[PDB]
Amino acid sequence: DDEEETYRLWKIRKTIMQLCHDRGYLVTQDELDQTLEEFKAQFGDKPSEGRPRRTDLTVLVAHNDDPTDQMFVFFPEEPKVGIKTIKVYCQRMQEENITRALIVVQQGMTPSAKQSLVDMAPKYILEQFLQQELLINITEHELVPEHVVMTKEEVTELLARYKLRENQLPRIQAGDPVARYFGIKRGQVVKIIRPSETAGRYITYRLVQ
Amino acid sequence: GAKKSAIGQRIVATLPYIKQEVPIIIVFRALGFVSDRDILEHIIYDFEDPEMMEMVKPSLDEAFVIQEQNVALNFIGSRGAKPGVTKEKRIKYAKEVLQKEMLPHVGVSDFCETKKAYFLGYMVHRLLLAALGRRELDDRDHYGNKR
Amino acid sequence: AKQDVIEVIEKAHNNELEPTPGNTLRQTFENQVNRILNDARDKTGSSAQKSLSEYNNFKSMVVSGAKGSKINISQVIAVVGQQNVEGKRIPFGFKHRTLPHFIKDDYGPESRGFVENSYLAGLTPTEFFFHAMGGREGLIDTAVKTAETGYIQRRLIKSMESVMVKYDATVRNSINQVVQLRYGEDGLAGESVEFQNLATLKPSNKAFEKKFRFDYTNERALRRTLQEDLVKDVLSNAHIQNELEREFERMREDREVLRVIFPTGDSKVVLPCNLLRMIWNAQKIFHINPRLPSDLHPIKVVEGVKELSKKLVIVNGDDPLSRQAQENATLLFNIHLRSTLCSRRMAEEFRLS
Amino acid sequence: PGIVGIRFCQECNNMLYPKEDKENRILLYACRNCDYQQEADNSCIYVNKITHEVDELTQIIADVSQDPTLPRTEDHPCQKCGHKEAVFFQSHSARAEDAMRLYYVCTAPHCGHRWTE
Amino acid sequence: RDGKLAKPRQLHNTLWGMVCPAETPEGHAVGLVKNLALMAYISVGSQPS
Amino acid sequence: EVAYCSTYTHCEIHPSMILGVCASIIPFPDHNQSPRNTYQSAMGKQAMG
Amino acid sequence: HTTLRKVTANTAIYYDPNPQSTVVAEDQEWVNVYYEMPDFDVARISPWLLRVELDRKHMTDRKLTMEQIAEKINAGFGDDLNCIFNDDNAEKLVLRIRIMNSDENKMDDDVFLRCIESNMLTDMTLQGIEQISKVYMHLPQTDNKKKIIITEDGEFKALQEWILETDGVSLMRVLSEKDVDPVRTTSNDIVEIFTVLGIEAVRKALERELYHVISFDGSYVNYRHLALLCDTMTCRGHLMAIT
Ligand SMILES: [Zn+2]
Ligand SMILES: [Zn+2]
Repeated sequence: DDEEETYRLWKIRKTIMQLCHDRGYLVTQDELDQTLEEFKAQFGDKPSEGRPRRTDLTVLVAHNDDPTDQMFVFFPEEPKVGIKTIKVYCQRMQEENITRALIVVQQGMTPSAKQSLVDMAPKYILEQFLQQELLINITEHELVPEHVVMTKEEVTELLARYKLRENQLPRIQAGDPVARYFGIKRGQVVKIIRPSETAGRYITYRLVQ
Repeated sequence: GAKKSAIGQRIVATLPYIKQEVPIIIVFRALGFVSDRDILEHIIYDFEDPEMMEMVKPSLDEAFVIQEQNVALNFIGSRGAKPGVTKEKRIKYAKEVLQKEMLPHVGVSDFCETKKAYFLGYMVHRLLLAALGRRELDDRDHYGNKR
Repeated sequence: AKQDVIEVIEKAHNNELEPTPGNTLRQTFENQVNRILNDARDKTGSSAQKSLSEYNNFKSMVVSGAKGSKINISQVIAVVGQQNVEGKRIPFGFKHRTLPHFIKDDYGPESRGFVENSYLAGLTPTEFFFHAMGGREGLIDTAVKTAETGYIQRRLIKSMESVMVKYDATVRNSINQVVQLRYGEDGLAGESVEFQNLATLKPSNKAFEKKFRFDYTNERALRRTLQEDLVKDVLSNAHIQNELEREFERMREDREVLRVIFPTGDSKVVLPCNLLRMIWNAQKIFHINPRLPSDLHPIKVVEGVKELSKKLVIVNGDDPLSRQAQENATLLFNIHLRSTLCSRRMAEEFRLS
Repeated sequence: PGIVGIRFCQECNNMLYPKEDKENRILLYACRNCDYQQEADNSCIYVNKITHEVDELTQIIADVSQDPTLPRTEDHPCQKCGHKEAVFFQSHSARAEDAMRLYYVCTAPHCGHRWTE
Repeated sequence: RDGKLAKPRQLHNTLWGMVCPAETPEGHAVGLVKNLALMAYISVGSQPS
Repeated sequence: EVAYCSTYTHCEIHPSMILGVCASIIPFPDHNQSPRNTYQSAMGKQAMG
Repeated sequence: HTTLRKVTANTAIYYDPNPQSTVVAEDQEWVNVYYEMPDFDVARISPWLLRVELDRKHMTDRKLTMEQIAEKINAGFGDDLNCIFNDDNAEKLVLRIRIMNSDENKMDDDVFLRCIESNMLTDMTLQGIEQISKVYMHLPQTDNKKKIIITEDGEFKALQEWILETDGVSLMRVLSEKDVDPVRTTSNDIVEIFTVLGIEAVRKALERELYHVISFDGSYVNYRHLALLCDTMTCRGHLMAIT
């Protein structure tokens, strides 16, 4: 019904506000914790024949260090999206001068659009999130250890201490649900901090390739 | 699929010396029974049981297109070890298949086409009982099945 | 037992048997008959093990674990019990009956393979055959599993064969690619470790502060467990008392880390050296009288573990990256080693000189 | 409802097929190899029992009473002729759902009465 | 002999009296080779004339 | 007095004829765990005599 | 996963020239009730009837509403299909079905209507998640499945709470549903943990599975040797079979 679709729009918004917080974008403490009724107050309950249309749910968050960088989280209203639809979004990113943005797809992306995202590496980057992949925050599962993306200064100092070439670390492929979560690009290195029952803690480094 | 869903369960025979499968009611008309009342008279020994009737029905609709004996033998001979150049080379070939290599313990000679009709209908009858579930599937290891 | 199986069987003929949720009526019947017959052979087994005299030789080989198990005594004296094929009670090889002797649709205990005779009284003809059907399943498994367990043993070796602990102590396969930063994440060979309890984990919050706290307020209890020079020393110095409140703060910080690493509160850990044995060995070698007050200064217990923990080095470096990677490798050991060597336990339980 | 059943043509003895009369709105059966038509008396066509609660008393044969390998009790007398011997057995049917119900078959010659308790 | 399928190997109720339950080789041949029971007499055949 | 079956149509000559030639030499075979009559079947064929 | 065949007693296809005919005895009552004010019949009513029965046992077991089934059938197939149903008052629970009214405004009908049935009985998906065959409910007596909370006194208190255990796995949708615990839910299947929770979750969920088969017998193998096998497999970045 429209109570379920109002509840779904409550998770998706909440879980995304945790992405933006974990990627280091400025997110107010009030936006992180929203009671459903407070959310139902702001965006008004039933989406269908109702005030939330799946648009105006868009999120603009600015990075902590750079106020200029920001990002968008777009919610398409269509079941599937196509190059003509993305070209609308990319025309909006051009309009407002940003670079990075997210897309939350209801069902799937047309096979012609997926390559269109890759078609722009440098100028604009876009990321496909299925509507389900955000229904739950996998960072909070018990199986997934704490991941930390590492600065370039720290990877140089790392590889000097253990005297490693970059390709001698373990890998985590860029198609990995915890790579997408942290918006990681090929060549960055991530720091897995997980508690162990022998050492009591252990720190693994994964390269992203 | 659209056809698989509508038909239900179809029965097929895999004969010796034939490349691929053949529908069943084609095999009874090949043996000289034109009507579907005679075909279903050998398979289903009591017509007052509709549960079997509904089991066979979708296998008549698959064989509906070939209504004649000599059309059916040609349907078989197309699939033989090698396709006959001339048609009547195939009908002569398929008839030699049903006479010899078909159930030879019943009989090898001529009018046995009737003797082969009941018993071959009895394979198709006993395959229904295990489809309806009125009998137990035979046991591979039951040592009365061994020689 | 065989009379309680006839009632369960009679209840199912009249349909009075109600299926357990998630179970076919055949699944609930095959369970209730197994619940009865197991209690039978579990009762007659324990009734036979009570009867054995102290001079019995079976009891001599079982009690010391030399050979045989308590379940072999049961089958010799008491009952051999149900015989199973593929985890199910004996099936129907004929049509609806197990052997030509039995009547069709006999689910009773005798027809389906329960052997009520013991190897000593000897098995009856059919029980001999069913017992042979349950033993064939043992011979077959032993012939089949060995060839699978040997094809897996060969695959695990060829994939791992070249992984080795390099002189950096980093574990690296044949290419130099890093499998682990330290072997096993603690960097310790597996043959010298033992089992141990943490003992800071899983007491109550009220008892924890009772065992590890070192209350100096009494001035009486301290005279009891500590020499006359030292208790006058501990009461006077405000600094000494400050250092001991710091140590107990580090035990709470570690008690909060343990409850993060060990949910379910399993306290049994594997660590390199046994502390409770070596504290126990240094009581006997030095002839310590635990009735007497100890001479060991409660600070030199604290300053001695801090100076110890620096001399246990898994990771060698001065870098802030090397420091952080040792505190993690020795984390759960320094936590354990500050539980047992705590300044209070040395004053009360151990009384080391 | 009924489990319905087949009908055969009277000329070529083929399977009649149900079809709709568009003018009179009356269900018909027509062989596809001739023009023979017949009006549908039953008005039901395809019926399928999924729950398939099945009456075994219809499948049971009275000859079963001659098998030595089946048990029998004099507890349950025959309902018709009042005969004491009754030879009882279970479904003996695959896909019976869950039934341990006993079916009874009366012994003594030619009675053959078959009941269930 | 290679096959790991255990159904052909297991001892079957139809082997009562016509095949020895205990006697059987071991190793890969377990249960595939079977001795005969004492009384058991294999039938030589005849004509059903 | 409690009738299991009143219909018995055949009686067996002796129950111990269900055992083959190599398992017929074991004394008291019903008193042994079942693999132990199978092993003797293997070691009864290897005996010097 | 509940297909409409789970709750269906029997099915029959009837030929009705007009609905008020009611070749069946009982339907005539409530049939007219809906046709006193008949709606969306404006085009015409297809003659071919599909009348299904619903066992009240399986209907009340899963807490299903006739209105709920009416919605999913009408929603699944759209307006090509019309659905009409009893109140619970009926001792025999019936759901009538007919071909599209506007279809009257190939495939024949009775053939096309039987093709709908054999598609419905399997494909309807009334409730639940396809590929989930069964789900068992029990209170675990093992301390691994028992929720264990630190009380206000710092003690460990093992709580008994109901847990579900499914036959068959689709992990991504199970986690998403309300009241299901996101954190502690887990499957034994690896590849569906790989594609959902990442390669790190496989590194842990593999050493939890290997430690289960090895220590189930009561035997004990050191944790060092488990963790190296799970390190060699997943250190390439993806699941590496040993093959
Ligand atoms: Zn006709
Ligand atoms: Zn009678």
